[PDB]
Amino acid sequence: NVIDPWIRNNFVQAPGGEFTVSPRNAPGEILWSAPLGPDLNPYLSHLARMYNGYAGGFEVQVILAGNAFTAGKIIFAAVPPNFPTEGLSPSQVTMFPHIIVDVRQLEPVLIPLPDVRNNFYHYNQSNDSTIKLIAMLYTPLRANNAGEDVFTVSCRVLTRPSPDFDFIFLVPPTVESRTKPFTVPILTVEEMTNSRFPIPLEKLFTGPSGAFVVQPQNGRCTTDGVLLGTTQLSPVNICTFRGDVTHIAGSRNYTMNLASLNWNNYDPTEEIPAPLGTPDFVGKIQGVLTQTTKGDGSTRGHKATVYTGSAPFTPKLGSVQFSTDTENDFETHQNTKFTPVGVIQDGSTTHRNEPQQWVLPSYSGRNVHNVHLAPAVAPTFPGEQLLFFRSTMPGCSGYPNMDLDCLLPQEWVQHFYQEAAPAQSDVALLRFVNPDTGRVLFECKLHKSGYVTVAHTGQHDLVIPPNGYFRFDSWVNQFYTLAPM
Amino acid sequence: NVIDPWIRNNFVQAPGGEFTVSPRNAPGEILWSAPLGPDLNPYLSHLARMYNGYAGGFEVQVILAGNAFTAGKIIFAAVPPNFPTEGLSPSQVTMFPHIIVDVRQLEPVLIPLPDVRNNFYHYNQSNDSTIKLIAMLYTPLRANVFTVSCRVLTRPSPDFDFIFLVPPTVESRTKPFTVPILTVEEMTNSRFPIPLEKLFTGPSGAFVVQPQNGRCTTDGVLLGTTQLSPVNICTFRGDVTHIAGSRNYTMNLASLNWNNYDPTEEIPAPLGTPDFVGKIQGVLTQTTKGDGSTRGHKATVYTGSAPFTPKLGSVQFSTDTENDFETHQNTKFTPVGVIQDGSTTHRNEPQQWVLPSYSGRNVHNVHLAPAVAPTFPGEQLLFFRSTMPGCSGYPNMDLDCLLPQEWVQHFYQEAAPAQSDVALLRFVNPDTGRVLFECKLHKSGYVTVAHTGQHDLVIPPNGYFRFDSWVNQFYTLAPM
Amino acid sequence: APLGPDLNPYLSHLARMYNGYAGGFEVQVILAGNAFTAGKIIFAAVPPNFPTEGLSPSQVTMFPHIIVDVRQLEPVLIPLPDVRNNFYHYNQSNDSTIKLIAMLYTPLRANNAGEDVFTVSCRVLTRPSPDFDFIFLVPPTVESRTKPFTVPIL
Amino acid sequence: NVIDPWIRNNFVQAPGGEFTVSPRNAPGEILWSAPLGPDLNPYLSHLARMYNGYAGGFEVQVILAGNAFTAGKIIFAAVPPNFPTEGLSPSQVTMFPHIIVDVRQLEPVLIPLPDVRNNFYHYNQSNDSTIKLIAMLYTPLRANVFTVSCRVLTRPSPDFDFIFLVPPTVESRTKPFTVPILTVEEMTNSRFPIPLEKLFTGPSGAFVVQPQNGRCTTDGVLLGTTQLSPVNICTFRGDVTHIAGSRNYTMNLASLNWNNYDPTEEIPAPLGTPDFVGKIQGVLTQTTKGDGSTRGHKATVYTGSAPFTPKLGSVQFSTDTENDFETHQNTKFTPVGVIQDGSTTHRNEPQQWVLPSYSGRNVHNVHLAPAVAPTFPGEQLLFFRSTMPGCSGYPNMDLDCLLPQEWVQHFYQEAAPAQSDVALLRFVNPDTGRVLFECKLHKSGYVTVAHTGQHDLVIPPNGYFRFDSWVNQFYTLAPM
Amino acid sequence: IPLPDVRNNFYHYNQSNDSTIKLIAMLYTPLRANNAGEDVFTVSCRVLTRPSPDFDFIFLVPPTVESRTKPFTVPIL
Repeated sequence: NVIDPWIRNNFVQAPGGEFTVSPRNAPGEILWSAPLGPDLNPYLSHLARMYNGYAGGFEVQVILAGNAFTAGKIIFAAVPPNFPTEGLSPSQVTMFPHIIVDVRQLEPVLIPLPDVRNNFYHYNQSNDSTIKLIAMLYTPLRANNAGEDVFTVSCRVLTRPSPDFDFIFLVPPTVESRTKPFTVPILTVEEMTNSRFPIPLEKLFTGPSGAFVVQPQNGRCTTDGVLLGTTQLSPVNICTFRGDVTHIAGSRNYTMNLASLNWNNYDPTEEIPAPLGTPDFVGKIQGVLTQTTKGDGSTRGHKATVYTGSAPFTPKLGSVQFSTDTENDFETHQNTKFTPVGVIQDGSTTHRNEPQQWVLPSYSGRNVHNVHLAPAVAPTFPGEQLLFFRSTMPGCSGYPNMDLDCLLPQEWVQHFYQEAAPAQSDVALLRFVNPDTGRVLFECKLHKSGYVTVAHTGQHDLVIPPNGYFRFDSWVNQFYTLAPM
Repeated sequence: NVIDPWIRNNFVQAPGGEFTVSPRNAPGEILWSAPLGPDLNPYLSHLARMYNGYAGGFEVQVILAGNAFTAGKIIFAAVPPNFPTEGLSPSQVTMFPHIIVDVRQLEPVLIPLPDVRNNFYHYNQSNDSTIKLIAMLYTPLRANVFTVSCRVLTRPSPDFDFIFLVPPTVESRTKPFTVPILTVEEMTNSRFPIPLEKLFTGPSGAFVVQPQNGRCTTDGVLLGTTQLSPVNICTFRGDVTHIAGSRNYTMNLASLNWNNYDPTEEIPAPLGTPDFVGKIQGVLTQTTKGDGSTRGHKATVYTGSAPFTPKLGSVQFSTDTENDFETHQNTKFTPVGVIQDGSTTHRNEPQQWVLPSYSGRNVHNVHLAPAVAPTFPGEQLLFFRSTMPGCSGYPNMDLDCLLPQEWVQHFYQEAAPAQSDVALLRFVNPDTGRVLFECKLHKSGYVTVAHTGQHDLVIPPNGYFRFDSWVNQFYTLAPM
Repeated sequence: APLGPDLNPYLSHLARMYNGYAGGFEVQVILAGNAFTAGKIIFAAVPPNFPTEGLSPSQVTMFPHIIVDVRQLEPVLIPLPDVRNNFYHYNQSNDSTIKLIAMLYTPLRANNAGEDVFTVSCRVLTRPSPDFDFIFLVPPTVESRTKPFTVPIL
Repeated sequence: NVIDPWIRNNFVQAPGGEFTVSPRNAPGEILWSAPLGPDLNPYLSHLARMYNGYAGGFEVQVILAGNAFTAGKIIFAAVPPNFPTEGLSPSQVTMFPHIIVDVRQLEPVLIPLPDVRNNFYHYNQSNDSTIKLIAMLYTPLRANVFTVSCRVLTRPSPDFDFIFLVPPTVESRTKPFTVPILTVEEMTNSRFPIPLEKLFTGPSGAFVVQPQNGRCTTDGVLLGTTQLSPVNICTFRGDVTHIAGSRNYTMNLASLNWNNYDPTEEIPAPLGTPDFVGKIQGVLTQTTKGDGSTRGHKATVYTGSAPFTPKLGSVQFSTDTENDFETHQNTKFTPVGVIQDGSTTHRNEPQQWVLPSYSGRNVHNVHLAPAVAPTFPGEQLLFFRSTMPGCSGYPNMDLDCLLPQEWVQHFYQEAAPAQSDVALLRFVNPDTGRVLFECKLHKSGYVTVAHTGQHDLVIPPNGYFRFDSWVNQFYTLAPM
Repeated sequence: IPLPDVRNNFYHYNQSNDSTIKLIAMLYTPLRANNAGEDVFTVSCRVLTRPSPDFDFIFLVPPTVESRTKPFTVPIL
């Protein structure tokens, strides 16, 4: 009545019906499901969305492709939809309407699919609907040949409208624009950099969330790209210092009005805990302080030391002390720049003590507490353990606390800023598929709040294949339990 | 062969059916354009997405709404498609097929629309119609506030049908070349881990421009000494050897992961080495492999030195100490700022346009990514101006790189093969929403602009870059 | 392949002496394959200006088409529905109707101990349709031939 | 499409068709409830087992039997399904669709039962009907012993039929989690072969609870140092080595079958070793490998000693003799009773919450089954209180284990994967037929109870445990 | 305004929450009323409904219109 005959007298590839079989497969187990309905044909989908009324049945053709060596007989059938199908014996699937196909059948065959004749105008959108489709292997598939994983049989499904098909009601259609697919970068963790210090990461870590009070301020942003914490985007701006030193006339120290990445003067009047790229934990770190003369550009370099637990360290106010190996070389009010590389253990007897990563620094000095805190993290679904990024800073003089566990990868932040994706539910599902094996080694549990955890117990330096990408899949709920590794 | 009869017999409203007709409008001027065709009846438009061509006509209708207090006349007509309608009197409009209307009418009114059944297949991807509908203020309608409104109603002809069954358009799309939305102040140098401060243009004849850090394909194959992590550029990891009395350290190189480096690969160097001759005060850094006692002391590297041989596997570092860094430890050179400890020359180093000694001065750097120049003449290249730090002396700190380091990783995630040679990328400042400059980004992986001389490109640091399409290799920019 | 009267040598030589032209065709096809290699193949039709670059094999369902298994020993025939917008084509125009598409549906796991083995040959056959004709008569052309631009092979 | 006509035309008796109507019954009270549907006509009920849904109605009939000496009135009616019928006057009953009957009637009487043909599929697994039939004592029927009886007769509607063909329900059932019907006085400790004497609750913060004997999956994979045979816990089998003058014996360990133990496996220890630091007087026992002359002498083991290294393969035993047990014989430590030969501390040992030295004090116990605690808060764990013997001294003999050793083997024979996390297990004393306490058994393999403080759970020793179903992870017990 | 059209033909409780699609009064264009007056002609919006022609009742109960329990009043301190 209303459809052109090239649809009503043909077949069409499934939108998603794609499944293989294997000698590693076993009889009785499920293979492939589908809810039957008008959603199974792309042509009927697009020529259905513009309509509302709905009636009729379908027909399903099927086709395989198999060699002559592998022997197997296969089975599809129909089922009422609420029926629990978990560990059904293959022999009892006799009683449903069904057909058997041999695997070496070279020619396409068609499912019967008897109509219930309780049509009475379905509401054209309801997932609570009629028959589901079942894919199942009847026979053990002895499949004996000298090849390896060999003759993995492909399978396709075709649909067709029934002759008693129709639509009933007319309506202007919808526009339906589309969102972001929640892509993540596919690097190795050892390739991505630390987000609380400008160093590449080394390995993935997990451990109990009750062990430390975990709230840093570098590496804090939304899951859709609005600037939070003391976090900025350029990773070299983390923990560096730039500004105009004024000579304390006696010591190796200077008072420096802080400058930006591009030497813009620091504003103390923003809704921030600290300047962008401030060291967000107490430590002693020996990098190097440099200064470019504003007249000619005489590059000087002297190894410095910063003290994030010191009282003259005042980033929000606009002066931080630096103790270089030289006393007053860095001239008056020039472009003076500290770049850190590694932490030393000097001036302190304690060994493996600094930096102290789970305390907060003196941003406005020891006078005013750090304002505008991007909050701390703890697992809402209990028992699980937070995901750290353990690495090792360089150590020159002494034995410092080189264990650096950051919370975020820095490249992920710019990735998500270009994403700017609104979530579909709370907690995401990311897999470590090693593409050498094409298989998962571990999973995670990534909240929309901006932190991630796993249901694995104890401390674990996660040793991964360095060729490994990461595979986001889907959206989990707040109640899913991961499996331990 | 058949569509819905309810679609065919009755009319429907159109997305152009709206009018704000005031006396404050100027008389004799165009106030609505729309290409006629399938793109006007909406339920028909979605139903006609899937079908790829036309045979038939349409009938349109007009419905008006005003008061009995004003008096205006209004025209509708049809044109040739490519006909310029801009310089055009409202007088001469009526020579086209047309119908005038008053301001005070009740019934709907159709238009003739004279037909030649082309019986050809007006392809839906193309942008060409029979006509463009028009309206023009014929009598200027003064009265004594009020504004008049009019709408457009429509259906197809009875002798209209379709052609073919086609799958939905754009089901699969080639990576659409998502340019990052960043600014060059946010992006970093590809020859050193430093954020880019300015953007520079100039001649390629002034230098020999062939670096090796910042070289990759547009679809993601590892080229040059360019690698992924920005901090691995110009840092070193290996195993130093103690010189007996001097401040030097020859270092048997290793990987990022301190793996045993293989000199027998098809590579120019270890991935991350500097691609220029230079003297730089950095900090060599070492920790004990037993407990983890960190130590870092000011070191100087010389990439124009003969013991600097990364492709062979040794590299010289002149430190402030002489024997602090033990042999075969986690010894790691961290650069700090380029010095000018050579004579009194101003801005002599780093020699960014000469090549360093990867295999030493005996065997040249192998497997080299080639040089570039504006092959399309009349244009100048796009350099990314930097200025490296320094503690003592004034060396030539102006570092001009060619790519953003994050763009390499981003386009690796793209891994996109191109659709022509030259792309259309536009620096849009979203504060303005206006293009300061466009460019000619080539599918080899470099970019050129038709601007004259030396210019540090002063741009708003909130501005992003907006890629548009794929241009042929025969377009010249207008100069700024 | 661009479909047309150019696909048959007999129809080519018995067409060049004519000018008027109408009708459709039919296409038979035949393969030749052993029993070890498993694969299912697909031909279809397309409107000619359509860009066919990276099409998913599954969406080729929607065109008129047929599936053939690779171990099919017997010849089969393409449907090829006529557009019924004939109206006397000008008998020379390359801007013309349906192109032909060759595509593999299945991954062809093809596992055997031979090397590059059972490389399947394929042939295409044509046939005039029953509603075929010519319309106009003309003295033919001589059409002598040029050099094939051979080079030495040293 | 068709059923038996003899089923359709005539009536049938129902399993609810019985009544004991006395004047001794209270007037205005409910005396029969039954959900209406397919579950009432018996031959129809079995025939309707296989079919999965309904479309139609029923007709019911009533048949009464009493004397002409009493005078009573009786009501039947229909309700909403979820409607509470408890607080309900017999007066207001009649507002529902209903029919009253006398006490003195002969003919059968049908009920209206007003219908809305739902044309939906009332799933047979679900528990929901249209109504619940009811009866109520309307007039209290005094006379001058006698009791009145009434029965229910039934058939379906003529416009009733079925839907679908389905296989018999519950053909295949997942292991139904058969809890053993034992008592904890009958079950034994999982950390020592001793029968459990009491059941204990308390905080997990008082200790660190992570043993290794008594750890397995709920579906039967070998975990911890837990093994199968209960007597192999805390006994030893290997090859002793003579210390020259002391009472000690370092024993190169073997299996249960004296097989060569492999220290290179993915195991914490040999399966059956103690998982606590302790000093215990036992009896090392040896026989000759030539004739079979048995000898057994009192020995003392120290699982907090450094030569106790089962994962390495040596273990120290301090015997009453010095050289009686020959090297590389069938030498076997049989524990007898834990002593307190350490200072004067009261209840110091066995240190049941610390871990012993499997690989010595150099390498920790590997492949460890983790610790537990009530992750669902507000609850306390379930400890199995024991008291080990002793010959000299008073050590801390209170042994709290977490599983029954026979339950591990029984659930290995189950090998059952779970259906939710938390199960519903109830200690029913069949002397009472009443639950003293329930619990929250988690599919990891441990159990918790919402009870406060320290309590030795005084229970009848004839009581068994009754598993019910699978609860979600969000239920809190009421306290005892 | 038309809404989603569904039905559950057994019933819907009607003595419960039984919550369904709530109401949206949403401002599209800020409706400036360019004139000499300030906030003049306050634009009223009424709702004046009637049931759909398929709508109907099936079951009837005694009214019991009286009251709920304690409505969980709170101090306003």
